[PDB]
This record gives sequence, structure tokens and C-alpha cells, in this order.
Amino acid sequence: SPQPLEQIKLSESQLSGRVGMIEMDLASGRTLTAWRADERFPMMSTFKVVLCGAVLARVDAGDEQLERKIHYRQQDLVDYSPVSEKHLADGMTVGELCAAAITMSDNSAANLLLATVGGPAGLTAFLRQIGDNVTRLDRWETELNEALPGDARDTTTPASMAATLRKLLTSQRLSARSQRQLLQWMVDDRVAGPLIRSVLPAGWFIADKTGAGERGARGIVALLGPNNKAERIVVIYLRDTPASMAERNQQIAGIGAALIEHWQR
Ligand SMILES: OC[C@H]1O[C@H](O[C@H]2[C@H](O)[C@@H](O)[C@H](OCCCCCCC3CCCCC3)O[C@@H]2CO)[C@H](O)[C@@H](O)[C@@H]1O
Ligand SMILES: *C(=O)[C@@H]1/C=N\C(C(=O)O)=C(\COC(C)=O)CS(=O)(=O)[C@H]1C(=O)OC(C)(C)C
Repeated sequence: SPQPLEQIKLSESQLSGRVGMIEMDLASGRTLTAWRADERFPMMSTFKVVLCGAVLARVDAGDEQLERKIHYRQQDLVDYSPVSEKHLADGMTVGELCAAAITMSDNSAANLLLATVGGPAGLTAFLRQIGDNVTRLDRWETELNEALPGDARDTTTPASMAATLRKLLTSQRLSARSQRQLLQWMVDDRVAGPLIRSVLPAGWFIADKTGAGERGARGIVALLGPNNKAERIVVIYLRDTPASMAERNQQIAGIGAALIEHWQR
């Protein structure tokens, strides 16, 4: 593999699209690699991690309980509700909804949670409260995936998303139990976690949330490290490429390979 930056560049050349990437030490916030780190990319389903950070903040304040059962109706459901469509009769707890959103990318679960935090405007307000002045959510699932060229709606930057994830996971804004819960949801991702593990060398930790949207949009927010440790946050977004999903996946994996082969920097 090339050095990480050279691999990132190669991925742009091959995809004809923009890549944005940060590699950051989880414990300290040291930025190791940055590419288009201040440029905007659609969050797609990666927003669901920040969403459940906002839910957890409400739990910590005594304004929410992960146990609380939410009952909902079939007419509430949007496209791709693998977990939530199973629970029309019995409902789902707030914690189950976050598990479904983060680990299954259940869109209706995400919208049910978004309602509880004041919708897209409420989530954006929460982001501002934790000092992210850049990331914004404007729409609900599934319109937030539109990825229109030049549209600032529903975007983050690699730098802001990495800093925000670090704040949620480590900064004691959330309680110890809540930090542990958010981490565990990412560890438990079923959409990409097992696939990623199948290609990672033995000894490498992964926790993640992935996303995909229109116009080639694709992304991952992850924790990665050797010695079975979540050493670094890695955030990679792709936009405005006509490439197949398989090719987008393989380019992201190629960037991962470059990081793994050149880890000590
Ligand atoms: O010397 C380092 C390693 O080099 C190879 O490992 C390869 C591995 O066989 C391949 O499957 C992976 O693909 C990359 C898979 C990455 C998966 C996605 C990563 C995510 C995680 C963080 C967010 C962005 C991308 O590359 C590594 C590095 O060459 C050897 O197989 C392995 O025995 C050795 O320990
Ligand atoms: C988040 O990025 C997305 C959310 N849900 C979703 C869907 O709306 O269909 C997913 C579909 O997963 C598949 C391929 O079965 C999860 S996802 O991460 O792939 C994503 C998304 O919208 O994906 C596309 C529909 C754009 C492929």
C-alpha cells in the first residue's frame, strides 16, 4: 500500500469524486492525517451516532430513559425499517431504537429518535451545545440522503465529525455509562462491522457506523487500532462519484489498508 495520503489521492483519481478523511488519536485529539477535512460531505446514516449522543445527553439530564417504550404506527414508517416494522404492536424502547438505528441502520428508528430530540433543528442545536458549529441536520430519513451537488443540508466535515465523536465518547459531556453505551452500539454494528472484521488482520479493533446516499455518497465513522484497542477515530466520506457501491467500498478499504501498513506516524 501507498502512504495514507497518497492512497487517499489515488482513490479520488480512481473514483473521480471527492474524498474527505481524518485520522485522529481518540485519547488526545491529535490529528494524524487530514484531507479535505474542512470540506462538506453528506452524513447519510452516520448522523445516527450523533443522534444517539443527543438521546444519551437527555438520559443523563433525567429527561429521557433508555427503558422508555415508544409505541408507533405503520403510517409512521419510512423506507428500510428492518427492526422497527417488527414492533408495531409492542413498541420499542428508546435504547432499542438507538441499537436499531446504529447497528441495523433502521431509518424509522432514527426518525422516532429524532422526534424526541426536537427534530433536525434540535439535533443541530445539540451539536452547537457541544461546540460543533459546522455539522447540521436539516431533514429526516430518507430525504437527508439526497446529496445534491453543492447543497449544505445534512452535512458535516471530516474534522467536525471526528471532533464531535471524540467529544461524545471521551470528554465527560456524557456520563460514564452513556459514553460506554454509545461505544458499545458502534462495536455492535451489524451492517459493516462483521464484514470489516473479516478483512482486518488479527489484533485490530473495529467499531463503526457506515452510510450511503445518492450521487455516490458513502462514508464511515470508525474507531480502529492494533492491540485490540480503539486507538484512533477514522472518518472517511466520499461524494460525487459515479462508481459502483463495490468500488466505493474497496476504495475505503484501500485507505484502511494504507493506515494499517503505515500505522506508526
Ligand atoms: O502487515 C500488516 C498486515 O498486512 C496484511 O493485512 C492486510 C489485510 O490482509 C487486508 O484485508 C487489509 O485490507 C484493508 C481492510 C480495511 C477494512 C476497512 C477499514 C475501515 C476502518 C476505519 C475506517 C476506514 C476504513 O489490509 C491489511 C493491510 O494491508 C496482512 O494480511 C496481515 O497479515 C498483516 O498483519
Ligand atoms: C444510511 O446511510 C442508509 C440508511 N438506510 C438504508 C436504506 O435506506 O436503504 C440502508 C440500506 O442498507 C441496505 C443496502 O440494505 C443502510 S445504508 O447504510 O446502506 C443507507 C442507505 O440509505 O443506503 C442506500 C439505500 C443509499 C443504498
